[PDB]
Formats: sequence, structure tokens, C-alpha cells
Amino acid sequence: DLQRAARDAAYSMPIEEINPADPELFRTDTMWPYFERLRKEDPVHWGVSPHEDVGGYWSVTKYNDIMAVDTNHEVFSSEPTIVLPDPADDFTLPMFIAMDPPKHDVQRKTVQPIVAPNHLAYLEPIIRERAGKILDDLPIGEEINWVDKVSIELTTMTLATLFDFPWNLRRQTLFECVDYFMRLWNEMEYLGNLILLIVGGNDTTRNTISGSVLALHQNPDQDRKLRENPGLIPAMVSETIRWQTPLAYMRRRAKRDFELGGKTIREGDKVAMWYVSGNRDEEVIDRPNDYWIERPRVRQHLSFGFGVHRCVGNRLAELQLKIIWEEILARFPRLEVVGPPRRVYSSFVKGYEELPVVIPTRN
Ligand code: HEM
Repeated sequence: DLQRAARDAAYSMPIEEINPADPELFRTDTMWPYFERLRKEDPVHWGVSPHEDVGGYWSVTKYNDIMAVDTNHEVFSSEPTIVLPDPADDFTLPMFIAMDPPKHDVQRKTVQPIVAPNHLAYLEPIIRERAGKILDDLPIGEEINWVDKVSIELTTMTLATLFDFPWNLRRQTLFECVDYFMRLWNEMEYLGNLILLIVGGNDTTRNTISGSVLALHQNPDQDRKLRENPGLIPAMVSETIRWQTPLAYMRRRAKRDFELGGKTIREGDKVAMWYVSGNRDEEVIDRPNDYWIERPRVRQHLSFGFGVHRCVGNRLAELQLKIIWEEILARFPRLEVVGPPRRVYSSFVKGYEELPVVIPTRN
């Protein structure tokens, strides 16, 4: 089908021309063969994009390589940004994800409370109630865009719930403040930090909900295993977060000359940590291109990163999705995917815009 044509085109073409950051590979879902080939023949790979903002950059495609970059913030700087294209000046709000340790470590401490375990324990029964209602309102035996009707709805609910937003003069004035800045974003320390949490927990949680549904459509063996024993939901949530890799990569910038995969990454070079490709390294992961809930070491995966920038919201994400999926199995014995998805046109955000689903029956 498509996956074969791309395998042909990828192994055929001259390896230096492989530009993994092409967003048209990620939307057509044809990017796996390119990454597989690099993983073998050119693990640390110099490529060039047609786009200026990007230009030439290193693709780090293997698990251990990626870790060596992620964990080493002395050499590999999260400044000035963490996406490939260099910063404009549309949005100058201070993101601590694109800040380096001393300054970075301080700002992070300001958000660790809001995602602390005793606060998660407060939120759980609320998230569950609220998820329960969103799901009780879905239509039965009628086709819906799962992304708009379920993933966005549930994702919006969680973020609202996290910050006790509306869903009174100061509570209301803060929401409005936040809504303002989030709109501008799409088109000042503590405010950025709060905007980062929202941005960093929106499309990632969204896409993992849409992801799960497709994964189970593609593996009816593993749907059965899940509905038979619901104790496997946290496993399934892990394996989806690997399988789907909502943030495909994160970039860094070398502060000195550095040797990785026997190649000299030069000072000031851009380095793309391809988590999407590292999550499928045969060398570290058994049966990497298999949706496998009961795979051993289900938790060992790159999708939340490693090192000082490791997703601060990882346990909230896993608790959100756990509750969501408890509540989904309770209500719907089938989530039949009736048409092919329509994927986001980005090599950063690996996600869905459309996912046609029918829910036949309830309870
Ligand atoms: C499935 C869900 C999620 C995935 C896959 C994900 C993935 C990531 C990744 C890959 C990073 C960068 C790691 C690195 O550079 O080494 C990151 C950072 C971050 N994520 Fe998430 N994330 C998820 C959910 C969330 C949630 C729910 C929140 C907040 C409620 C959140 C907030 C953040 C923040 C604030 C950062 C920056 C951390 C720092 O700079 O120290 N994420 N996330």
C-alpha cells in the first residue's frame, strides 16, 4: 500500500538527502522507513531542510544516543528554543522548557506543587465524575470526529480541572487573562510557566486519547486482552504513549564540539532528538513495531524525555488517561474506527485532526 512505496523510496534514495523533519512524511504516516534506515546505516545523521528557519541539523535516531543528548544539558542547550525552526518574535513569553538549568530549575519549582501527588489524589474523583458526563453525552450509532467530540472535550475538562477554571472576581479574571495569552500563542515569568503547563499538557494528552482508539482498532487481539482484564489499562496507556509519540522530537543546540555515534557534532549545530524513532530501536525495545500491552518493561520509553526537562506532567497524564479509559470501557464495548484518520501536518506534533468513530452501543 503506502508503507511499501515509502520503504522503496527511502531505501532507494541517497541517504544524505533524508530530511526526517519533512512534515509531509508525518501526515502521510510514511516516515517510519526513513527513520529505520537511518537507525541502521546513519544513526547520527546530518540533513538539510528546504526551509531556512530549519536549514541543516543533526537527527539522533536511536534510544541510547537520544538519552546521551537529553541527559547532557551542559553540551546540549534547550536555548534558544526546542523546535527546529529558529525563533521569530511573535511570542516572547518566557517558556522554561527553552531555558537552561540554574534559571530553569527555579521556574520548574513553581509548578511542581500543582502536579504534586496529594493534589492529583484530590483531582481524581473529580476528573472521573466529569469524564463520566462527557462520555454519557456522546451519540450512539452515529459517526463522530473522535478528536473534536471526545479527545478535545476530555482534554479541555482535565486542564480546567487542574487550574480550577470556571467549567469569583479574581478566579474569573485569571481565566480571562490565560484565555487571552493562549489565543495569541496559537496565532512575565509566572504567566509563561502557567501557559507552558497548558500547552505542554493539551495536544499531547489529546493525541494520546485519539491514539489509543486507533491502536486498538489496528490490534483487535490487544482490545480483547484489555476488555477481558481492565487491570492492563495503565500498561495500555504506557504502550500507547510509546506507540504514539505525541511529541515526536525535541531539539537542542551544541555548546561545544561533541562526539556521538562516531560523528563530530559542531558548536552551534541543531540536534533533533527523534523520540518517535528512538521508541522503535530494536536494540533496546523487543518487537518495537508491535502494539503490545503486556510487553515486558512497558514503562521504558522516550516519549516523556530524560534529564532535567523530563515532562513534569507525566504522572498527571498517565492518571488522566487511566481514569478516562476506565470510564470508556465501562460504557462502550466497541469504538469502531469507520474511516482513515487525518493527521496533523507537523513533524513536531504527532497527532490527529480527524478520526471517524461510531459507538454502536452503551453499557
Ligand atoms: C502523554 C502525555 C505527555 C507527553 C508524551 C509529554 C511529553 C513531553 C516531552 C517529550 C517533554 C520534553 C522532555 C525533554 O526535553 O527531555 C515534555 C516536557 C514538558 N511537559 Fe509534557 N508530556 C505529556 C503530558 C504533559 C502534561 C499533562 C503536562 C502538564 C499538565 C505536561 C507539561 C510539560 C512541561 C511543563 C514540560 C517542560 C518541562 C521542563 O522544561 O522541565 N506534559 N513533555
